[PDB]
Amino acid sequence: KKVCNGIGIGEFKDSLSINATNIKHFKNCTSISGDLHILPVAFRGDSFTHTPPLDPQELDILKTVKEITGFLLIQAWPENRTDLHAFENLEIIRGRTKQHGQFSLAVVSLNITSLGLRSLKEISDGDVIISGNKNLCYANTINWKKLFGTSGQKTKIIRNRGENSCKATGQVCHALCSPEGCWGPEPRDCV
Amino acid sequence: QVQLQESGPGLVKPSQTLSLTCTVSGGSISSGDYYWSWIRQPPGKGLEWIGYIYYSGSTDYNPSLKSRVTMSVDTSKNQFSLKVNSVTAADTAVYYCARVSIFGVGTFDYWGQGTLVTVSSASTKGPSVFPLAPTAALGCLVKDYFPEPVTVSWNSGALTSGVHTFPAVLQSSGLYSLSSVVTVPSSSLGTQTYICNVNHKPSNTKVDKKVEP
Amino acid sequence: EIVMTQSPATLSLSPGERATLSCRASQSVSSYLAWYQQKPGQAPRLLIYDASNRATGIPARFSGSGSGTDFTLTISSLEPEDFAVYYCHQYGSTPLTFGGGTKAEIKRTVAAPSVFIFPPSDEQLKSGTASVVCLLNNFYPREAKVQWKVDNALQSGNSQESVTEQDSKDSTYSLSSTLTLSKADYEKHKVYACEVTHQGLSSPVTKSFNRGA
Ligand SMILES: *[C@@H]1O[C@H](CO)[C@@H](O[C@@H]2O[C@H](CO)[C@@H](O[C@@H]3O[C@H](CO)[C@@H](O)[C@H](O)[C@@H]3O)[C@H](O)[C@H]2NC(C)=O)[C@H](O)[C@H]1NC(C)=O
Ligand SMILES: *[C@@H]1O[C@H](CO)[C@@H](O[C@@H]2O[C@H](CO)[C@@H](O)[C@H](O)[C@H]2NC(C)=O)[C@H](O)[C@H]1NC(C)=O
Ligand SMILES: *[C@@H]1O[C@H](CO)[C@@H](O)[C@H](O)[C@H]1NC(C)=O
Ligand SMILES: *[C@@H]1O[C@H](CO)[C@@H](O)[C@H](O)[C@H]1NC(C)=O
Repeated sequence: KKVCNGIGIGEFKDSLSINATNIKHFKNCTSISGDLHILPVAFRGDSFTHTPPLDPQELDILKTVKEITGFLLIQAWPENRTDLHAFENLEIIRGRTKQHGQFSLAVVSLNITSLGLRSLKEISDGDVIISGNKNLCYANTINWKKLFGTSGQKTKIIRNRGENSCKATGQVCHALCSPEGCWGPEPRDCV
Repeated sequence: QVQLQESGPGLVKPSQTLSLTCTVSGGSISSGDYYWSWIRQPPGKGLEWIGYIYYSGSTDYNPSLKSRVTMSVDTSKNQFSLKVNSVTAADTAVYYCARVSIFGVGTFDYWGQGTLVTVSSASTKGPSVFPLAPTAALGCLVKDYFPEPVTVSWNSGALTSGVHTFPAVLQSSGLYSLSSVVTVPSSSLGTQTYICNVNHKPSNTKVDKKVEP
Repeated sequence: EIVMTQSPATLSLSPGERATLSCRASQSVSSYLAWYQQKPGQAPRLLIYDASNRATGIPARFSGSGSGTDFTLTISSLEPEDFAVYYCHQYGSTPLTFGGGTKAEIKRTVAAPSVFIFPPSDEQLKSGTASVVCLLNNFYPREAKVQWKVDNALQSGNSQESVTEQDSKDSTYSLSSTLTLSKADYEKHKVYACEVTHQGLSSPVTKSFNRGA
């Protein structure tokens, strides 16, 4: 087990986002004491801060993360990729800090088809928001009230791929899946 | 404060491309909190959503426009733009740009003034003013003109009472026609004069037409 | 796409009354629905979001309810300003869609139209075209029927109507129908008639004239 600071805290105090310079420090990090931001500057680079663009392969470094005490904000993501592979092993989001003081998990306008958060089993506080992912299926299948642990939590799934359009293609929970829902089309992606 | 304003040519020819740009104030278009969208409203009809653009370059477009739409951003000037190619009459509409707060209300909260774009191949032409001769009613007919902007007053703008200027109609020739009528006492027909003042700026016309039996 | 249906498309109401606007959805939009207000010439203004939460600066008389496929916008007491078009909007699924619109018009007493007919001016007959205008002045309700008859022959496809907006003073409508013919076809026939039908009239009114008289 290893605890590491999040974006905006400690050595990342003025870091706007996980980027090519600071992603190395998250190696073997199983718990993040703070927030995680993934923004377009990450993959575009930033001249003023002398930050090179991020290699989408290095996002595998976060696979070891199993806990985040703050919130998770993903407003940018490589399009060649179909899901959030890096957060495969993320198990808990406590949301002691929250985006705008409300949201503990935000996915905004990604090319992903599935969330791919297999291990996520609790969201202690804060509201979930999944917005603008025009290819994202399987979202409404899961019962998010089972993950919530605080009263007042609500999910806001809007402007995403219509549930009917997802059904036509065949991108629905697998046969073996139970009513609990599914994170992806594969059985290993099932709750 | 947040303010959106549209700008771009109001007259496009069929099969050509329609270009509009929205200038934002009181905030930076480069932010993860805001979508930037275009909506249009054909005259006398409902609202149609075109698409939105996000600071990460992501976009979403309405399938109803069959891939004829693209949007871009220019964070330098704090603007985002709309291009629609292969336009026909069915693209005539008032185009609005609107913002959305992804983490607030979640829907269009701030709109622009809107701008009218007309898809027509017609060439600018000056209006012909005919008399509608006769409580009695009289008027003058403003026929065969383009583009739409036209005004009509009565006796240098001193009647007003009992005046009706109708919304112009699009004739099959591509030119607009319009009627303006007034109701007056029948006794004053033999004394008072009535002149309708038609003004068409695009063709720079100043007509002063007198109506009488 | 998720189609949003608003019924009825027009509500005749008096100041102080309670208005109830309905909105149906072809598929469930959960609670992700907003209501907008649009006055002529201006852009839509946000009233309600999440089906039930009023936006900042919206009087309390506006309120929303519903979930899934059936929603309702309720106005406790219409004020003079609240006479405009109201759109429901869903932001839960892309593509984003709006309702057809529900207009709120001012209700008033029935008022029969004052019918007039204007023959073509000799000036216009020199250019090879004849326009016959029929004016229905200051009436209510808007539903009016206008038939053109040339020598008892009912006309089709050669006329265009234009209606004004509900008057600010007496809240009445006006309508002008223009029959368009060529100088040749206008000189083939004698009697040109305009037959108006409106609930405020006992029997249909018919104004006419004989060519060259
Ligand atoms: C990408 O990540 C790197 C590493 O986390 C960020 O670099 C850090 O940037 C901040 C802000 O520029 C630096 O702090 C500042 O230092 C200057 C110079 O001493 C000082 O004048 C400021 O008041 C502030 O303290 C920080 O030293 C720097 N760290 C490293 C290791 O380079 C970078 O900002 C991130 N970029 C983006 C776009 O997220
Ligand atoms: C956005 O996501 C879609 C869905 O995965 C991607 O479209 C697929 O692209 C692959 C390319 O290897 C094709 O084999 C698939 O047939 C495509 N699927 C569909 C439904 O079109 C798309 O490539 C993504 N965007 C980008 C820029 O990569
Ligand atoms: C991470 O784990 C490797 C072994 O897999 C180890 O050598 C290294 O010191 C650990 N820490 C970092 C920061 O890589
Ligand atoms: C991801 O996309 C980039 C395109 O810039 C490409 O270099 C890389 O090979 C892609 N990875 C895949 C397809 O696994």
